[PDB]
Amino acid sequence: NVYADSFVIRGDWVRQIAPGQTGKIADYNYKLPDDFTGCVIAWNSNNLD
Amino acid sequence: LDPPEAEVQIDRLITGRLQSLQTYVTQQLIRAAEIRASANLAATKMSEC
Amino acid sequence: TRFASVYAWNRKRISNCVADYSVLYNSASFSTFKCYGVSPTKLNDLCFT
Repeated sequence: NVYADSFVIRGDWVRQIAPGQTGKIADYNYKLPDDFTGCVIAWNSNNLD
Repeated sequence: LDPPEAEVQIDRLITGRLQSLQTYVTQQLIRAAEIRASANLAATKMSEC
Repeated sequence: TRFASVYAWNRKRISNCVADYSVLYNSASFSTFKCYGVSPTKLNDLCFT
C-alpha cells in the first residue's frame, strides 16, 4: 500500500516531520516511527494562501 | 535514553558481552579436551597398572 | 532581566532543591530544546549531584 498523509505547518516545524524527532509537532500532532519507510515532501505555499 | 538512542548504547554492550562469552566458551572447549586426554590416560593406567 | 554576553557567560548553581523540568519542556516558548545523554521527558525521574 501507499499512504499519502497531508497537513499544514509553519516553516519552523518542517524539521519535525521526520522519524526519531521530538517537539510539539513530533510528539502531539504528527509522529513518524523510528523504523520509518517512506518520503517526506514539503514546499513553500505562501504564494497560494 | 529513549529507544532510538538507548538501542545504540545497548548494541555496543551486546557486542562486547557476546564476544566475552564466546571467548570463555572457546577456552573451556580447548581446556576440556586436555582434561579428556588426561582422563583417558588415567583410565588406561587403571586397567593396565 | 539581563543575560550576559557570550564572551562572558554567567553560571547559576542549582542545589538543595526539587527540579521540575516539565514546566520548561511543556512551556510552549522555546525554539530549541535539545537534550544530550538524557531524555527531556524523563528528567523528573532523575537525580543529580
